[PDB]
Amino acid sequence: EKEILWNEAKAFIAACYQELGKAAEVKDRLADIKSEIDLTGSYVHTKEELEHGAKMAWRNSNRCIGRLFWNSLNVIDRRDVRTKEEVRDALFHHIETATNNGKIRPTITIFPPEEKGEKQVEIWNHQLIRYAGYESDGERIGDPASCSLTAACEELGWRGERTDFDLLPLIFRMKGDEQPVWYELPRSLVIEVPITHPDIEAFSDLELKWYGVPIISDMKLEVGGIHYNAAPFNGWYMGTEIGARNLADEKRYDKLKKVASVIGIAADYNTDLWKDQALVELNKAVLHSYKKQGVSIVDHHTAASQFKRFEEQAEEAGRKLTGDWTWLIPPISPAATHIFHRSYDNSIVKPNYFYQDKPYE
Amino acid sequence: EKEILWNEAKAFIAACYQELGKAAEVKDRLADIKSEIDLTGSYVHTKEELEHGAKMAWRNSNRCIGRLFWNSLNVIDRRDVRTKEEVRDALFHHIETATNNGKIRPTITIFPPEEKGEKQVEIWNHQLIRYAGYESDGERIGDPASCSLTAACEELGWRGERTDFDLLPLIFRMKGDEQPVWYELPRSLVIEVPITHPDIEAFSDLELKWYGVPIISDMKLEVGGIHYNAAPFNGWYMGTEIGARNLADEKRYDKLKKVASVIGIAADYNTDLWKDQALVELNKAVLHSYKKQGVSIVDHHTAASQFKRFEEQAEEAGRKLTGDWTWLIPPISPAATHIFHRSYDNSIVKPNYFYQDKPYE
Ligand code: HEM
Ligand code: HEM
Ligand SMILES: N/C(=N/c1cccc(CO[C@@H]2CCNC2)c1)c1cccs1
Ligand SMILES: N/C(=N/c1cccc(CO[C@@H]2CCNC2)c1)c1cccs1
Ligand SMILES: C[C@H](O)[C@H](O)[C@H]1CNc2nc(N)[nH]c(=O)c2N1
Ligand SMILES: C[C@H](O)[C@H](O)[C@H]1CNc2nc(N)[nH]c(=O)c2N1
Ligand SMILES: [Cl-]
Ligand SMILES: [Cl-]
Repeated sequence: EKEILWNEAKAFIAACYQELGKAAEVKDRLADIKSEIDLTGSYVHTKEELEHGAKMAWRNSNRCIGRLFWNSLNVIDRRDVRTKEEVRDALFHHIETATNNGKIRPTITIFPPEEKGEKQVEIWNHQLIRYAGYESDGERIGDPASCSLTAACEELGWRGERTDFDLLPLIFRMKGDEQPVWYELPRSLVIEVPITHPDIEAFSDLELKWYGVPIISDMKLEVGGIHYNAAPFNGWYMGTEIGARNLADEKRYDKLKKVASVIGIAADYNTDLWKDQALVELNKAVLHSYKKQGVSIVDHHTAASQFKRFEEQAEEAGRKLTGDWTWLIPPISPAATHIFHRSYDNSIVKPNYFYQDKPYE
Repeated sequence: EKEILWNEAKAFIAACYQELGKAAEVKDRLADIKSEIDLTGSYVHTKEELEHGAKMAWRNSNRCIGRLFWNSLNVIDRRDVRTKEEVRDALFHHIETATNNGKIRPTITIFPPEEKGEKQVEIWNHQLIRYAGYESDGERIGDPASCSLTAACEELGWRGERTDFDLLPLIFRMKGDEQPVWYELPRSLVIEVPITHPDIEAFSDLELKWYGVPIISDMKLEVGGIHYNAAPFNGWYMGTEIGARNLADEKRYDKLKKVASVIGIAADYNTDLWKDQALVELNKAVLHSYKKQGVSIVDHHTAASQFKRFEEQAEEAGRKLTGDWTWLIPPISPAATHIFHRSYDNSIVKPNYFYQDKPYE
């Protein structure tokens, strides 16, 4: 067990210190770690290792198109938290600093790691900011992707107003406790963007909106054998995530038919390509709405260009590039991006972010 | 060598006869084949085996979304040809019968197979009907994908008029001959569709058009160890092939900027999603134009629905399904199809159609 930890530690420190220009400080740091592992059963990252490890992990995320700015990640070290009030305020602070009045800072807050595979902090939220979902005999409300977590929260004394956009509470469980606590979100901390169209005034009749900052809070950060199961991170949205998936998928908000209505086209014939046309106008609306409000967002064409630069930067730096083609291509006009026309190695490189099992369900 | 042939033969005949309800006739047919191989070094398919083998090959084509109608394939047995006039007239006939006045019949014409890996007939065309491409100091004309074949044809005494839509000649080489012959296509045999838009009259200013029937003529059909290197096949187009790739790719006709102009939108900002909007209108134009002229075509939504039925038909029949996710998803709105949201096994099953090296280049 402390063998696999030692092995990953050797690989990580060598690479991390190499990139940081600290290649000479390796042996003595690896020395201390080997002792610390022998005596304690684990080791503790320096602030520098942790910060860079979180950046390397983003860089190795095969499914991420926004990796160009991996080195500008804002890393918050909250390994000091011991109380649920401390966790809550850390999460509250993350939302505030990442939002930054709309000029979103890509940020990660890092909580204490697993000890013996035992979690210190266990976050139930998929994202820190997400809408509830309800299904009750034919009546479908909100975000269906949140149906299971919502039912779980309502098992704990929470109650949603049952709008299509109920903000889910923060819900996490501390080590020792049998149940998670939940805290309602302060509305003043959550930026939302109402969806309007630049040309079509009737688009507002849909009363669509989305939240400003996507903060993934259910993935495990792995850095040199250390498992930070609780390390919520954020960037800004690519418009397609909202307009082509969240609001378009039949198993999500399923709004394409209503979009077709308000833009004045029939939704009767496949050969009219009404879904395609609705997707374009909806995605135009999303980008326009975020930019009009001053909330950071990127379109899929610009993002692909940035990713091309990331590919170029990688080869120039002598690093192997890895990627998941199936996730890197945007869900609209993917053949209009260079991504579609080349292949990527889907090998896993650590440090990285990983899926982990949900405590609920 | 006759070991691998015998092995593939055993696997094929057993499966083919099983599907045909002729499972009892297997041993005696396998008997004759084993003798025929021993004495001759190869074996000859019955008409029934060949017809069904060609259908099974289509069914096993992982990259094909149109596989629902695999069993309705029109198979033409031209293993009898010996002369280049016979080949030419066979190819001429294929075009005519497949076109069928616009009501396209999915058809394959099968020529004599390789003997000792030696080709009887060697087709140079990618498709029987395709446009030439020219590149001469900054001057780019026609289809760039045809640049190498065009130069090759012009090395043989052919000369194109250098329009953007020069019909390439049929070009193939007979066994024994050192050079291929080429035959100009009779215009009366080639249906073309001028591209118009249902709502936007200015779209005709682009003077776009495409050919009616895509007839792939450079792939090898493999059936039970027998290599039919020359077996051109056709179906009808999925609109996206023309509107989202052939006319949209920068390395093809690259028409999106001009489409944006004629539909009256700016092509200046990525966030306007002008490429996405142009793709939709161009693809609407393509579908409308084919249907208006009475030439068979399918949109990507309908095609995906048909493919879903193919998936259902396959499981119901107890057959494993194989597919290439990266090719099955349409290049526009793929997330609007069920294909995007499931995975496919990309295993190779024979019989099948395979790539083979180009004689030119
Ligand atoms: C800066 C702006 C960013 C943009 C525009 C961006 C874009 C994207 C997009 C569009 C996806 C696909 C998500 C989906 O389809 O559900 C993605 C996946 C991902 N991104 Fe990023 N990203 C950004 C920043 C970050 C940051 C800061 C991290 C973490 C340090 C990160 C790590 C990931 C990971 C781990 C995934 C895959 C999640 C999964 O497998 O489900 N990205 N990114
Ligand atoms: C009936 C109408 C048909 C439709 C709508 C259809 C649709 C498609 C499409 C859209 C592709 C992708 C082509 C590309 O992206 O370049 C494809 C690939 C393919 N189709 Fe079909 N197809 C049809 C009939 C057939 C037939 C009759 C055959 C042969 C018996 C066939 C075998 C294949 C093969 C082998 C490929 C892959 C070619 C490659 O790997 O480059 N299909 N099909
Ligand atoms: N733009 C983003 N979009 C996403 C990035 C990663 C994941 C997700 C949502 O998670 C997937 C949705 C369904 N399965 C996992 C969204 C980011 C969130 C945090 C940093 S970038
Ligand atoms: N619809 C079609 N489209 C295609 C199907 C298969 C292949 C192609 C074109 O070949 C690819 C284009 C570039 N590489 C190979 C087009 C068909 C042609 C013949 C039967 S169906
Ligand atoms: C690299 C990638 O495999 C390549 O660009 C593929 C992607 N999927 C495709 N799918 C289809 N139908 N046709 C294509 O030409 C391609 N190109
Ligand atoms: C089956 C397939 O892998 C799945 O639907 C994937 C495809 N590519 C994707 N790409 C992104 N960015 N996001 C997704 O949710 C998916 N879904
Ligand atoms: Cl999201
Ligand atoms: Cl084509």
